[PDB]
Amino acid sequence: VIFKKISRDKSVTIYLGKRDYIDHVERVEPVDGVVLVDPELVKGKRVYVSLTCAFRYGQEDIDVMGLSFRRDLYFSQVQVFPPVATTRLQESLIKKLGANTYPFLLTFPDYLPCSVMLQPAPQDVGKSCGVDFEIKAFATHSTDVEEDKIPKKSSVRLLIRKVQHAPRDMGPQPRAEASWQFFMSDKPLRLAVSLSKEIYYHGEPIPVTVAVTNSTEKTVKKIKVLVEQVTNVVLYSSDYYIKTVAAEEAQEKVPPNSSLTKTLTLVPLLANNRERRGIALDGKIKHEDTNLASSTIIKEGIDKTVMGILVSYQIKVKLTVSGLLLTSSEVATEVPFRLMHPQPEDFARQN
Amino acid sequence: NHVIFKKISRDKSVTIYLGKRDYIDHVERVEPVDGVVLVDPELVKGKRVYVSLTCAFRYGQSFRRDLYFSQVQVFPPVGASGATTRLQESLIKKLGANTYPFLLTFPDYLPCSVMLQPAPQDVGKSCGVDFEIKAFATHSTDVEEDKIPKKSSVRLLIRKVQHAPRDMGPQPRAEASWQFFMSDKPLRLAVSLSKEIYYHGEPIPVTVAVTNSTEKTVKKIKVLVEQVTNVVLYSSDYYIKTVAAEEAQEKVPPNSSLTKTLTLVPLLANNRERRGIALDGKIKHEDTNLASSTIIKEGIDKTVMGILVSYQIKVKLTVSGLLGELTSSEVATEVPFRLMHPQPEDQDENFVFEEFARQNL
Amino acid sequence: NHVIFKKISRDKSVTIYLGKRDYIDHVERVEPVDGVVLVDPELVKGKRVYVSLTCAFRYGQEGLSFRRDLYFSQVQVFPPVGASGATTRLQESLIKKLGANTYPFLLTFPDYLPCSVMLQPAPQDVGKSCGVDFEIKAFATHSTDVEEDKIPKKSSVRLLIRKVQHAPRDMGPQPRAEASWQFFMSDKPLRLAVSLSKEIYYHGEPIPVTVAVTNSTEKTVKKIKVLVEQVTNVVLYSSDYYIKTVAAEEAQEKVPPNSSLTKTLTLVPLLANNRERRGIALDGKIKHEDTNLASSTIIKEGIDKTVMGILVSYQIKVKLTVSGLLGELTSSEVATEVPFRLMHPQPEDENFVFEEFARQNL
Amino acid sequence: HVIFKKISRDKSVTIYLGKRDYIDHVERVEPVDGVVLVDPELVKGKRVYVSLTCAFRYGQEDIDVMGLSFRRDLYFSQVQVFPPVGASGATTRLQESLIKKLGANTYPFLLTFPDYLPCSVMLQPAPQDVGKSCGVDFEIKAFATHSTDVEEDKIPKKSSVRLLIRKVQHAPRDMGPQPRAEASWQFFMSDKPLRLAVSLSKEIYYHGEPIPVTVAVTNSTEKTVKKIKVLVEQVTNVVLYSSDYYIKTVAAEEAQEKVPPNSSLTKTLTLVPLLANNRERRGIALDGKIKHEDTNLASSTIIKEGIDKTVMGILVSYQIKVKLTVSGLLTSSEVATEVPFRLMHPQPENFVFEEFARQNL
Ligand SMILES: O=P(O)(O)CP(=O)(O)O[C@H]1[C@H](OP(=O)(O)O)[C@@H](OP(=O)(O)O)[C@@H](OP(=O)(O)O)[C@@H](OP(=O)(O)O)[C@@H]1OP(=O)(O)O
Ligand SMILES: O=P(O)(O)CP(=O)(O)O[C@H]1[C@H](OP(=O)(O)O)[C@@H](OP(=O)(O)O)[C@@H](OP(=O)(O)O)[C@@H](OP(=O)(O)O)[C@@H]1OP(=O)(O)O
Ligand SMILES: O=P(O)(O)CP(=O)(O)O[C@H]1[C@H](OP(=O)(O)O)[C@@H](OP(=O)(O)O)[C@@H](OP(=O)(O)O)[C@@H](OP(=O)(O)O)[C@@H]1OP(=O)(O)O
Ligand SMILES: O=P(O)(O)CP(=O)(O)O[C@H]1[C@H](OP(=O)(O)O)[C@@H](OP(=O)(O)O)[C@@H](OP(=O)(O)O)[C@@H](OP(=O)(O)O)[C@@H]1OP(=O)(O)O
Ligand SMILES: O=P(O)(O)CP(=O)(O)O[C@H]1[C@H](OP(=O)(O)O)[C@@H](OP(=O)(O)O)[C@@H](OP(=O)(O)O)[C@@H](OP(=O)(O)O)[C@@H]1OP(=O)(O)O
Ligand SMILES: O=P(O)(O)CP(=O)(O)O[C@H]1[C@H](OP(=O)(O)O)[C@@H](OP(=O)(O)O)[C@@H](OP(=O)(O)O)[C@@H](OP(=O)(O)O)[C@@H]1OP(=O)(O)O
Repeated sequence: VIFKKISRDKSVTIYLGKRDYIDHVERVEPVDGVVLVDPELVKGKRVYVSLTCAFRYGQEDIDVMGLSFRRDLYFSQVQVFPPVATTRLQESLIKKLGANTYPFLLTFPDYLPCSVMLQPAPQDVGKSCGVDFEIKAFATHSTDVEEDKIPKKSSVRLLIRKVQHAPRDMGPQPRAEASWQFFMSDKPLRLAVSLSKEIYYHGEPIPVTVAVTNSTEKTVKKIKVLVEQVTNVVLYSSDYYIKTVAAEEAQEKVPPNSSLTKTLTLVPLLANNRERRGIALDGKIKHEDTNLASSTIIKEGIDKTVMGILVSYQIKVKLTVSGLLLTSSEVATEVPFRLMHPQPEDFARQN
Repeated sequence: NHVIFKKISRDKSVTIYLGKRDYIDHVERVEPVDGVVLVDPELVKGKRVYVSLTCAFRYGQSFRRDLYFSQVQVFPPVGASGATTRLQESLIKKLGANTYPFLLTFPDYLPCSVMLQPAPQDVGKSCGVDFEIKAFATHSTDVEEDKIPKKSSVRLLIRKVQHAPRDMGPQPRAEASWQFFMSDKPLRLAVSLSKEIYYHGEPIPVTVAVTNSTEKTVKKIKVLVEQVTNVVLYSSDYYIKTVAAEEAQEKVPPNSSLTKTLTLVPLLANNRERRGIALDGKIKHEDTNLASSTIIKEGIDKTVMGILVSYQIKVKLTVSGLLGELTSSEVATEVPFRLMHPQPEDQDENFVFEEFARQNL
Repeated sequence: NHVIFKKISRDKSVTIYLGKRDYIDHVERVEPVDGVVLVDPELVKGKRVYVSLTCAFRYGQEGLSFRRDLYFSQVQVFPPVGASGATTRLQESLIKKLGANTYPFLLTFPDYLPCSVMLQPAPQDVGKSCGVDFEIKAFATHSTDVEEDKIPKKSSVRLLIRKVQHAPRDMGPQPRAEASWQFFMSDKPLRLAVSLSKEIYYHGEPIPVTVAVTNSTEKTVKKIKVLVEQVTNVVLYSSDYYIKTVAAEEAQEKVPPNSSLTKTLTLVPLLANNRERRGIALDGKIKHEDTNLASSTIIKEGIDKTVMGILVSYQIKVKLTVSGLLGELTSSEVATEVPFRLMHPQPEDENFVFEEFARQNL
Repeated sequence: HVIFKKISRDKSVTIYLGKRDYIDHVERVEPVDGVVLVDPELVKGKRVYVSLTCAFRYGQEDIDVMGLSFRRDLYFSQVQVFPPVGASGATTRLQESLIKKLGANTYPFLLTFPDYLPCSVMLQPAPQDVGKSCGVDFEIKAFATHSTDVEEDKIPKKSSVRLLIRKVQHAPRDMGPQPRAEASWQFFMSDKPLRLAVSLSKEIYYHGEPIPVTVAVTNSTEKTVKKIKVLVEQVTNVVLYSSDYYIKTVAAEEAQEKVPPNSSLTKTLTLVPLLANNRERRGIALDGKIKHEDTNLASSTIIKEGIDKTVMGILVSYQIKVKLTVSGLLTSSEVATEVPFRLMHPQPENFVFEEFARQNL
C-alpha cells in the first residue's frame, strides 16, 4: 500500500511507502519516497522535500486570549527537481509511475522524541500540545527565493508518525520489583510488588504479583492495582498529568498475622478509556490507528526538555487498612515499567 | 420622504408594497415584514390572496432545503383587517379601500442573507440563503382542485441583514512565539484589535508587537483580513479569501522589538474579483456587501445556518535565512473578530413609490 | 420549667431577675438582656433605681490595674418610666409571678463588642491576667440635703453575665493546605496535604483532620503529630502573645521512602483535655464548671481589632518527624497550619424555678 | 564596633554576631564568626549547636485561598559550641575580644558559606502579578538539645535563638578596566535606515551610582523620531517550584526632543535605579523585606561556571531599554532595544551591643 497526496495546482505529487516510521532506539527508519512533477507546471522552478519535527502548545477558544508556541526540534531539506544510493521502493515506484518521478531520502537523527500529543479534559489546567512530524514537498521560482515566498498551491504536506519500537538486541529482562515495610505501632505491614519484566508492548497483558505480609493487628480491607500514565510537558509550560489507563480491585482482605500473594493481569489500552482527553496519545483522538503514547526514551547526553512531552508508565498498588475502632488509612506505592511497540522484524487516516 | 417598494403581478390583480428591501436582525429580535397588498376587486372576485415568507438554502442551479415557511391571508379580509403599523395605516389611507395589510415575522433560528458564486480555481458550486416574500391569488373553477396561476402572483427577494447587538465580546488579543531549528532564542508576535465587533466600512486598527530576540531579521510584516466560509448543508465546501491586506514598510532587526498599528478596511470594493467570497446579495447588485459574521444562537444546530461566515486578522512575518535552511513553513498568527452592520437606532410621512428591483453596476 | 437567676442587694431594697446568665451573639445580631428589678417600696421611697450594662477590658487582676470600657448603657426602672409595660413574654410573666413592685428593663448589645474572653497566665508565661467582662448592675441613688447624690453599695447588685459566640447562617470555604520540602542534597520532595471537613466547628464537636503525606524522599516520616493550637493576642495595654496546644493526636503509622499515606485523625479541642487550665483563653473563670475554651474572635468589617481587647483564633498544625533530617540537614521542624473557627452551634406562660446567679464550681 | 545580640526565651543561649550582612565578592564569601553565651546552670548536661541554613521559599497566607507552601534547602551546616571541642578550628580578633568582654561562658563558632549559593533576594507581588511571595533566606540558629531530646527528635524552641542574616553581592576585588556596554541597531523603514546606538560608561554599576546612557539616533528616513524614552528595567525569573517572570521599570527619563528626517542627535541621560524612586515596592526583587529601612533593590545574580541556574532560586538581571516613538503620515510606530548591565555593591577593602532586629520606615 502506497500513500499519495497532490498539490492544489497539481504540479507536485508526493508518494510515501508508509505513514508510520519506526524508531527502535539503535537507529530510526528513514523516509524514502518519490515526487511526481508535471514538467509543464514546474518549468524553470526547483522542487524540494523537507522533514520538520516541531513541538506545539495552544488551542483556539472563543473569548480566551490566543496563546500559541512552536519550537522546531529538527529541520532537514533535499532537492528532488531538477535531479542532482536508491532503495527498492523508489526504483519500483519510478518504473510504475513514469520518467517525471524523482526520489528523495530524508533521515531522522537520534535526539528526537516520538509522536506524542495531548488534548486536555475540562478539569485539566494547561492546553493542547504535541510533537508533529511533517514531510512537505514544494516548488520555488528564482524570484520566489528573492522575496522569500514558497507558493502554497505548489506545495503538499504529510503528517507522518515516528513510532517507538523496542530495540532488536537486549539481554534477558530483569523483573521490575520493589518492596515497602509500613510499620504501624512498631509491627510491620510488608508489601512487595513484582512484574514479569521491565518492558511491555501495547496490548500485552501485565501480570502484577502483589505480596502483602500483615504482621500488624490491623486488616488490609482492599487491594487496588492501577496502570498510571504520567505526562510531563517540559517546553513552554510545566504541565503535569497522571491518569489511570487500567485498574483491577481484588477486594480480598488480609487479616492480622497473615500473608497473601495474588497476581492481577492488567492491559493498558486507549480502548479501556471512554474519556480519551488528559492522556498522551501517538495520534489524534478521532483517528482509529491512534494508541497510548509509548514511554519516552531519553538518550544519554540529551537534555530531556528537547523531547517536549515526557511520557512514563507505572503500576500503582493502593492498600486500604482498617482503623483501631474510627475511619481507615490508605498506603500506596509505584513500580515503574516502559510501554512501547514490539521489536522490529529483520494519506488520510481512518476515523 | 419614506421610499416605498412596489411590485405588480403580470395580470395586475395583485400589487405588493414593502417599507424596505432589507429587514434588520439585531440578535435580540428580528424586524418583521409589514406591508400591504393592493387587489383589483374585479380580478380577485371569488379568489383568495395570500402572502408567504420563505427562507431556503440552495446549492447548484440541484439541492434545496427550506429553513422557514410562513403564510397569511390578506383577501378576503381576516378579522378586524386593521393595520398593526403606522406604515400600514398610512399606506392604506394613501392607496385606497382595496389595500389590505399583512405582517410576516422572522424567528430567531435563521441565518442572514449569505450567498457565494465560486471562481474558476474553486472546487464546489454556487450556493446561498434566499428570503422570498410572495403574494399570490388562488381560485377554483373545478370542485376537484384549487389553482395558483403564476400571472396572479408577485415575488420579492428581500434581505435579512445582520446589525450589532447591545453588547460585545472581550477585546481580541493573540500571542505567538517561535524557536527555529538550532536557535535557543525566540521570535515573539503579539496582535491586538481595539474591539471584538467592527462595522462594514469601519477601519480596523491592528496593533502588531514583534519582539525579535533571534539573530535573523523580520524582512516583512503583512496583515490580512481573511474571510472564512464553510458550507454546512449538502456539500462541506471551505473557502478562505483575503478581503483586505496592508504591508508594513518596517523591518525588525536582530535583538530589537517593534510595535506598529496598521489600519485595514475589509470592503467588497477592494475586490475586482467578487467570486469565491460570501456576499449578502448578488454580484451584479450595487447595494451588495461582504456577508456579515454568522451568529449561531445557543441550542441551534449550526447546519440549519446553511453557510457559516467568519472573519479573522492574519499577521504573517517573513524571516531572513529561515526559508532556505530552517523551515518550509510560514510564520503567522490569526485573531478572530466579527463584522456586521451598526446597532439600530431605537404626522403622516410623504410616500415616494419605487420598483423593488435593485440597481446594478 | 424556665430557670430564673435572682440576686438581692445587701440592704434588700433592690432584687434583680434575669432569664439567663449567657446571652447569644450570632454575628447578625446579639440577644438583648431582658429582666426585672423587684424593689421594696419602703426602702426605695424617694430613691431612683437604674440598671447598667458595662463591657470592659481589664489587665492585672481578675483593685489597681489597667481598664478600658468598650460599652456602657444605663436605663431607669424606678420610678416607672412611661408605660412601664414589659417588652418580652419573660418580663410580662415575671411581673405577674412576682407582684406590682416588679419593673422591667431591656439593655441591648451593639455589634462592635467582643465575646466573653479571659486569660490567667502559667508560671512560664510572660504577661499578666486579663479579660473582657460583661456586668449587669442594678443600683439605687438618693439625694442629700447638701446638693450631692449618693450611690450606696448596699443598695446595688451586680451580675457577671457572658456574651457567648454562636455560629452565623453561612460558613467559609472548606479548609485545605499543601506544603512540600526538598531537604539539603535531596532532589525529591516530601509533600504534605491537610484537609478539614468544614471551616466552622462547635465546642465538643470532633474535627476530622485528613492528612496526605507523599514521601518521594529516601528518608522515613517516623511520626505524624496533629495539634489544635489556640493563638491568643492581647491587643490592649500590652502586646501579649500565647500559642497553646488544646488537643493532640499522634498517628501510629510511619511513612517509608517512595510511599504515600492518607490518614484521618479526629481531634476534639476541650478544656477538659487540659489539667493545666492556665495560659489558654477561656469564656469564664477557671473554677466555674460551665467555663469552656474561648470561641474564635469575629472582627466585623470597619471595626478596629484593638477594641476586641483579646484576639482568639484556632488552627490545625501537622508536624512530620523525618529520619536523618533533624541535626544533619535542618535545625527547623517540618510542619503546616490550617486555620478554622470554633464557636457554639447556630441558634434556633412558663413555670418559673428561681436560683442564685452564682455559677457552680469544680 | 556595633555587635548584634539575641537571647533565647529561657535565657540559656545568647548569640552575638559582628554584622547582619555578610559580603559575597564572587572570589570568596565572608564567613559568619560569632560567639554563644550559655548560662551554665540552664545548660544542665545538654549540648548547644549553631547552624547556617540557606532556603528558597514560595507561597503566602491568604484568607479563603488554599494555603500552598514550598521550601528547598540550598545549604545546611552545623557546628557544636558547648561543650567545647573547638569544632570551628582557629579563632578571630572579634571572637577573642568578645570572649574577654563577656566572660568564660562565651564559646566561639565559625560557619562558612560555599560558592554555589545565591545572595539575599525576595519578592512580594503586586495585585496585577500572577505568582506568589518567594525569596532566599539565610538563618543563623543557636539551639540546645538534651540526650532524651535527640531520642524523641525534639529541639525545644525556648532553648533556641534564630537570626535572619543577609548575603550581600559586592563587586570582586580584581577586574580589568571595564569595557563600555554599547550596541547599535539599523531599523530600515522603506529601505532608508534609522540607526540607534546606545552606550554606557561601563558594564558594572553600584547601588546609588548614576548610569550615564548615551543615545545616538541617526535618522536617514523621511519619518520623525517624536519621543525618546530611556528605562532601567529589572528582570526577575523565579526558577524553582513556579516559572514566574517579572519585568519592572526602576528608573525612567523621557527626552521629548524630536529627531527630524535627514538629521542625527546624540543625548546623554543619567538614570539612578533606586528602591526610593518606587512608591510601589511590590513586584520588584529586593535584598530584604519591604518594611525594613536597609532594604535595597536585589543585586544582579552571578551564576558561577558549572552551577545550574535553578539552585539560585530567583534570577535578577538589569538592562537599559531605549524606546523610540516614530511618526507615521494617522498613527505612529515604536522601536525599542536593550543594553544589559550588572548592579551590585562596591568592591570590598570598643563594643556597643544592639538587638539584631532591623529598623522599619
Ligand atoms: O487575488 P488577490 O489576493 O487580490 C492577488 P493574488 O492572487 O496575486 O495574491 C497573491 C498575493 O498578492 P497580493 O499582495 O496582491 O494579494 C501575494 O502577496 P505578496 O507576495 O506579499 O506580494 C502572495 O500572498 P501571501 O504572501 O500573503 O501568501 C501570494 O501567495 P503565495 O506567496 O504565492 O503563496 C498570493 O497568491 P494566492 O494566495 O492567491 O495563491
Ligand atoms: O491531509 P489529510 O489529513 O490526509 C486530509 P485534509 O486535507 O482534509 O487535512 C486537513 C485536516 O483534516 P482531517 O484532520 O479531517 O484529515 C484538518 O484537520 P482539522 O482542522 O483538525 O479538522 C487540518 O489539519 P490540522 O488538524 O493539522 O489543523 C487541515 O490543515 P489546514 O488548516 O488546512 O492547514 C488539513 O489540511 P492540509 O493542509 O493538511 O491538506
Ligand atoms: O424581481 P426583481 O428583482 O424585483 C426585478 P426582475 O423582474 O428584473 O428580476 C428578475 C431577475 O433579475 P435580477 O437578478 O437582476 O434581480 C432574474 O435574475 P437573472 O437570471 O440573474 O437575470 C430572474 O430571477 P431568478 O434567477 O431569481 O429567477 C427573473 O426571474 P424569472 O426567471 O423571470 O422567473 C427575475 O424576474 P421575475 O420573474 O422575478 O419578475
Ligand atoms: O459563701 P459564699 O461563696 O461567699 C456566697 P454563695 O455561695 O452564695 O455564692 C457566692 C459566689 O460563689 P460561688 O460561685 O462559688 O457559689 C461568688 O462567685 P465568685 O465571685 O465568682 O467567686 C459570688 O457570686 P457572683 O458570681 O454572683 O458574683 C458571690 O457574690 P458577691 O459577688 O460576693 O456578691 C456569691 O455570694 P452571695 O452574694 O450569693 O452570698
Ligand atoms: O506530645 P507530648 O510530649 O505527649 C505533649 P507536648 O507536645 O505538649 O509536650 C511538650 C512538647 O514536647 P514535644 O512537642 O516535642 O512532644 C514541647 O515541645 P518543644 O519544647 O518544642 O520540644 C513543648 O511544646 P510546645 O513547643 O508546643 O510549647 C512543651 O510545652 P511548653 O513549651 O513547656 O509550653 C510540651 O509540654 P506541655 O507544657 O505542653 O505539657
Ligand atoms: O526582628 P524582626 O524579625 O524584624 C521583628 P520580630 O521580632 O517581630 O520578628 C518576628 C517576625 O515579625 P516580622 O515579620 O514583622 O519581622 C515574624 O514574622 P511573621 O510570621 O511574618 O509575622 C516571625 O518571623 P518570620 O518572619 O521568620 O516568620 C517571628 O518568628 P517566630 O515564627 O515567632 O519564631 C519573628 O520573631 P523572632 O523570632 O524574631 O523573635
